[PDB]
Amino acid sequence: HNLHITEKLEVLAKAYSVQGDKWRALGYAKAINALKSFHKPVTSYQEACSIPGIGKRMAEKIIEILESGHLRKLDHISESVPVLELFSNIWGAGTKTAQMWYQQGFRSLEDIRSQASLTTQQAIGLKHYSDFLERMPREEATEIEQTVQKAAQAFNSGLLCVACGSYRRGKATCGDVDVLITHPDGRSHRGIFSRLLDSLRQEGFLTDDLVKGETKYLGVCRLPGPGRRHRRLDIIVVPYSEFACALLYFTGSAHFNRSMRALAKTKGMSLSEHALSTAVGRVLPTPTEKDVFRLLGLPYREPAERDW
DNA sequence: CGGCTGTACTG
DNA sequence: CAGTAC
DNA sequence: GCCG
Ligand SMILES: Nc1ncnc2c1ncn2[C@@H]1O[C@H](COP(=O)(O)NP(=O)(O)OP(=O)(O)O)[C@@H](O)[C@H]1O
Ligand SMILES: [Mn+2]
Ligand SMILES: [Mn+2]
Ligand SMILES: [Mn+2]
Ligand code: NA
Repeated sequence: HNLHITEKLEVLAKAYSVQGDKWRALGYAKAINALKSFHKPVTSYQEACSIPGIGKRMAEKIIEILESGHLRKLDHISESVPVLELFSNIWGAGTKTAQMWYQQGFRSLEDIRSQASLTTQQAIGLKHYSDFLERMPREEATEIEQTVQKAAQAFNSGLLCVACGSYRRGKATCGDVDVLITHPDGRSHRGIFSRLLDSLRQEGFLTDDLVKGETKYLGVCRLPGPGRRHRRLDIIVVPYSEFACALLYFTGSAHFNRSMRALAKTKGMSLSEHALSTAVGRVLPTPTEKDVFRLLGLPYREPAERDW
């Protein structure tokens, strides 16, 4: 993991990200995910271009870090960037909102609180600003999953509730909990969603709602008792017929999903949380996750092997 | 030159 | 729709 | 940014 170059790149990568240059930030993200994986630290400016994810521009930049010791572009990073990052860490506010607030003269969360116009979601994000920057211990994610499962299985004991995301990928900490809910009978998943949230809300577990769709919920919960933080909770309810693809999707990682979906498109297919399809298409049968891998000509990967 | 994943709330 | 998010 |  020879990475004294990456450190300086990530500063630039972050800068592009918060300023909304998502594609350049994407290039940097992949160039960096590479350097933290090359066996022996990079030596030659040719050793660079001989790596997947690094080209003429990135290579010559790496050659500036090694040779010179520091990259000059860093010195041209707008001074607004730290403030933009602060604002964009409010849930529900992205690059465009942060830049607008910044143009309006706002510089601190006190400025936002007192003077900014906030959406319903942003007001919740700001209230829980600190909490939402903390990742929870794996054990707390378990407790949250079980709270949801216990409350759901009370409408129907056959309902499957499974924590996906970083949890299923085996991480020691989780930014939130992602709970996928279904029923193996392909039908009992219906007419449950709204009742579930109502009971979780009734028992004081759900504290705030961010997004409420027909089959997806993004919100905020807090386990009972002292010393508890507010945690983000996302729930989706899917018909059993879509279980494997939904599980695959909601497990990720995000970068893994993107790569897998890109691959599917090259093979004349389309992959979503609903189905693996032939391009516009026929829905290919995917009873299990393994079926999706096999249809794409891929060796199966355990969730921990998908942590990209 | 131009895609870089595919989907779904909010207002 | 643009913006934000999973 | 990267790559085809
Ligand atoms: N941009 C995306 N494209 C495709 N799938 C995504 C994307 N973003 C999130 N997902 C899927 O939704 C799941 C939850 O997204 P999350 O935003 O919850 N990220 P996750 O990996 O769980 O990490 P932390 O909660 O511990 O920070 C991800 O693991 C992916 O499986
Ligand atoms: Mn998550
Ligand atoms: Mn999530
Ligand atoms: Mn709190
Ligand atoms: Na945000």
